[PDB]
Parts: sequence; structure tokens; C-alpha cells
Amino acid sequence: TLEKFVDALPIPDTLKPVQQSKEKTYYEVTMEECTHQLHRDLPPTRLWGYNGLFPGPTIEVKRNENVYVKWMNNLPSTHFLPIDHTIHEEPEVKTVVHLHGGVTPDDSDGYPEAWFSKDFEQTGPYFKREVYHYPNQQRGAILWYHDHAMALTRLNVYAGLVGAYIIHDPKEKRLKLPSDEYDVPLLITDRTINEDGSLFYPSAPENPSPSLPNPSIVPAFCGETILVNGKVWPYLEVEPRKYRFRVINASNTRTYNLSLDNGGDFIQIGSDGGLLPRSVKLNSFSLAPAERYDIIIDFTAYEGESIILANSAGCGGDVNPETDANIMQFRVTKPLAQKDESRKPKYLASYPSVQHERIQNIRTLKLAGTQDEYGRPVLLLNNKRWHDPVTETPKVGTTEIWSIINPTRGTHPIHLHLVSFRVLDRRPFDIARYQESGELSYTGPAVPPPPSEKGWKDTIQAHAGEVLRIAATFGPYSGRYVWHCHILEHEDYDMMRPMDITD
Ligand SMILES: [Cu+2]
Ligand SMILES: [Cu+2]
Ligand SMILES: [Cu+2]
Ligand SMILES: [Cu+2]
Repeated sequence: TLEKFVDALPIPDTLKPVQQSKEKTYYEVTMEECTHQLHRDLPPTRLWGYNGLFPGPTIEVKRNENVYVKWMNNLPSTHFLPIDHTIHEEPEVKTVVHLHGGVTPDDSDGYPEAWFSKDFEQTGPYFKREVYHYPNQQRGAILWYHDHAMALTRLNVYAGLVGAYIIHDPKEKRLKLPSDEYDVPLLITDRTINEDGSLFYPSAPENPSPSLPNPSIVPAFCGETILVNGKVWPYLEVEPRKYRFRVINASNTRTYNLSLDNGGDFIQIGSDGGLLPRSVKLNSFSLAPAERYDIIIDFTAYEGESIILANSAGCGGDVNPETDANIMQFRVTKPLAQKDESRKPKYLASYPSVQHERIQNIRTLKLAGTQDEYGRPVLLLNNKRWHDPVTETPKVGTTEIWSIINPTRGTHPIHLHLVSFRVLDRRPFDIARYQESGELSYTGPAVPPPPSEKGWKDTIQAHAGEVLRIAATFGPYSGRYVWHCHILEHEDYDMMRPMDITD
């Protein structure tokens, strides 16, 4: 296997606007097939990248900055990864960009059926506009952008269409958090790479039933190799001081459970939806697909050391000490450019619990599924298909509790568009009894969220055998959005539903 920690961590350049005034910032981003070397010892890999980069350029905006992005498809007319044509003439290559976490008007949110082919020659039934509008009227946070095209999301994302998008609120500057060169995104993606450098994505389950189409979707993808910022097991040279990292799980299926191999702590300062009310000292943390952790790592006491960012979470089996147990390596050998004037404050933001919204509605939602004519599992939210008439129809400006029941064997990272939400609690229940009768009998008391989940979230781990309750205020925009599992292999077949916020 590939030798760990021989390539420096790339830092994506920050995207420069095509036009910018006090009233408007305008960007252009073009999807291109490109080649890049993912490791010292590999031939260049063919990829799909925003502006021909993997990851795409980092976009930085201010809170309330009036931003437009023209996202363009200049990709080949044929894909290079295996398309399953049975899960959904139309063009083969359909794309649409979703700003994950964005408080975004519905026609700029990247609805799966708002796709477009090269040069917008053909467009999906929900397409309205070429140039997307992000007003950014929302808390400072780590967002990220990625492809969202119907039935192709797991492939277009795996091909390399992911990037970071950071909202900076000037009111947070007074906290003196590590900034500029000392504020670094870490986009983590697992990949399997062939000898010739080409990406491998499975054409079918291992030992495929002859009943299966070819290609066939698979219910989960676990990559043999871990990349950060588009390089296999990289190293980053850091100064002996405080750094802020924006950690983004941009993987299709894999969940990470991260730690430092010298026993050092992370200080979590933010979740999906922005700063936590209070910083949280952690030895380890779980990060499922699309979750973000905003953290400080303090390298002050570790000068000279090499520290491995390690992973303990299996993906289809236990971690391998030599491969997926490793993410990246910090080397604390960079000379100080200046005095560390950054801070690691305890008091960060107002508590979400300061809010006292009336509960308009309580929705009970089950995570389930069925079997198709080929014998494959089809994952379903509330036993509805994507194409079934809309059922999740919250009223604009109102707050609901969603009770998510998971009787399956695994965790699903549930994501809602537009909003961030509060976590209320989790409670274990009797799976057998629920499967046999539909009755919910609890086997233990409710567990309130840990400190890492006392702020705002948009993607939430719903564990097996538990009911998870969240509270969300649906606003400020009305329109047609989506909610779904963020395991992309589940999302595409068929664990995604429309969500109408009604006026
Ligand atoms: Cu997403
Ligand atoms: Cu999203
Ligand atoms: Cu799932
Ligand atoms: Cu989505």
C-alpha cells in the first residue's frame, strides 16, 4: 500500500470574485475534467473538479454578503464512473451544486431535479436559474459545496466535486480565534485508487447475484485510502502554537472517529451551524458524512513532534493500523512567524436554549426500506419513495419536533436543507417489538445531547435502535427543499424526500 505521510497537505486557494462591489460579489466556477497526482508514487488521477481543482477552491464570505455564483458544467458528455440506469432522452452527465448549510432561496439550493448538462443545454424540471444567489443571512459557520444531481450524487461527489465555503461573522473577530494562515480547512475523503492511478468505484456488490443489473448501485462505499485536501495521507508542517481547523467529512459513506496519537486534546468551538455556546475539550469525536467540526488544536507544547490524526471507526470491518486508522500527520517544526496572539475562549456564543418557540407540530419519521425486483435493499424515509407526493410540509416561521425512529442495524446521518436545528435527546427502544407491531416501547430513559450537540446542527447521527428528537424552526424562506440521509449510496436509492416549507 501507499507510503503514509510523504506529501504536504494542499491548502486550497481562496476563490477570487469575477466582480465585486459593496452591493454584490459575483463568482464563476466551472466543473472540468482534470488530472492531479493524489500521492507521490502514483501517476496522475483523472478527476472532476470545480475550476479543475480537487478539492474545489475555498470560498470565503462575510455574514450578509450578497453573493452570486454561476456554477457551470464544462464536463465531458460521458461519465467515467459506473452508472446504474435502473434506480431512476436525458443527458448522461447531469450536475447541480448544493451549498450544504446554506440559508438559501429554493431555486439556488441545488434541488436534485434542478440539474443541468454541459453549457445548460438540457435542464431538469425544477431548474430556474444559472446564477445562484447566496444572501448569507446566517451565523458564521463551516459550509461546504458539492454536487446534488438526482440519482448521480454518489458518483459526481466521488469524482471530486466538493469544496469548502466559510462564512465569517465580523462580530466573532473579538474572540481572537486563530485566523488567516492558522485557520485551515481539512476536507476528508476516502478513495480506492487503482495501480494506474485511476479512481476505483464498485460496479456491483462483491459476489453479485446473477439477478443484479450491471452496473448496480451498492448500499455503502468504504475506500481503502484516506485523503485530506486531495492528497493521500498527507503531512502538514505547523508552528508550535494554536491552529483552527475546519474539519469536513466529504466522504460518501465513511464515518471517522478522530483522535491525536500523542493523547493531545481537541478544543471544539463549532458544529455544523456555527459556534457552540461554550468550548468543549475532547479526546476524540465521531464525524459522519457531512458533519463539520470547528476545532482548535494547541501545538504549543509539542514542538519537534510528529502527531498522527488517527481514526478508530471501522468501515465494513475494523480499521487497519496501516491504512484507514490514519488520516494525516502534523509536524510541529515550522518556526513561529509571529507571537501567538490567538485565544481559546470558553464563552463563545448565545445558547440555542435561550429560544422559547412554540411547538407547532411533532413529526414521527421512520428509517426503513424494502427490497426491489433484483433483491437489492432500497432505503426509504417513512416508507415513501423520492417521487411520492410530498409529506413533510412544515409551515414557514414555525417550529417542529421531528422524532426519527431508526430500527435498522446502522447509523444514518440525517440532514435537513435550509435550517439548522437543536438536538433534544436520544432514547433506546425495542427493535423486535417495533418491527412486529409498529409499537414503540422504550428500554431506557432519554439521553440529552453531549456538549458537542448543544449548539446548532444540520446533519445528525441517528443511531440504531434509538429514537432521536430534534427541534427546527422552518425559515426564513418558504419553498421546495429536501431532507435525506447523507450516506450518498443511501441518498441515491432512495433515502431522500422533498420538504415543502409552506407560506
Ligand atoms: Cu451535503
Ligand atoms: Cu444540504
Ligand atoms: Cu442512510
Ligand atoms: Cu442534500
